[PDB]
Amino acid sequence: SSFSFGGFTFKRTSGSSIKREEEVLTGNLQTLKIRVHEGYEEFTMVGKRATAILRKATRRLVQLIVSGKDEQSIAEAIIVAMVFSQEDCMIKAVRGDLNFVNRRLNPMHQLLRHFQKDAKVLFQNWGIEHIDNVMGMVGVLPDMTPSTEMSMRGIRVSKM
Ligand SMILES: CC1([C@@H](CC(=O)O)Nc2nc(-c3c[nH]c4ncc(F)cc34)ncc2F)CCC1
Repeated sequence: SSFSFGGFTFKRTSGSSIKREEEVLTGNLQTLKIRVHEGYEEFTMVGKRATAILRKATRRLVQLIVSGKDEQSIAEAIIVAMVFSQEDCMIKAVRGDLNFVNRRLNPMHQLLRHFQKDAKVLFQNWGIEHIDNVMGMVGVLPDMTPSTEMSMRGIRVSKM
């Protein structure tokens, strides 16, 4: 049971979820109704220029291991994973002048379209964490600089 989202083919490799229609608040205090997936799941994300392993719980990204052609491809996959995770810090990153969702249309696609234009606020607001040894995997900073000390929460970059 494969599906498509933001240019990526997702395939659930483990777990399951049930859905619940829920109301969430953006950074502009706008209410959006989203279909929340409850449960722990593991996916493969296959795109034309990046691939990834995503592990998520209800509105929480546990870990994302990304591989890709370059910084832009990888960032593109990171944006989709973050939006897909349904995390509240991703929702709270929708803010400021003109940044309102036009509310039958799917709000997940609307959130994606919003962050694809500029993921600067999404990437800042996400948070950063210290990393462990794990080699062949590097941390990535909000501005896409690689680091061996720190990375955005749960985000790891693997070599192609
Ligand atoms: C078109 C999307 C989504 C719409 C929906 O919820 O039915 N479609 C699917 N999501 C998930 C699915 C499974 N687990 C999920 N966790 C979060 C999440 F946003 C979606 C899922 N599984 C299968 C889907 F077809 C919007 C993101 C892809």
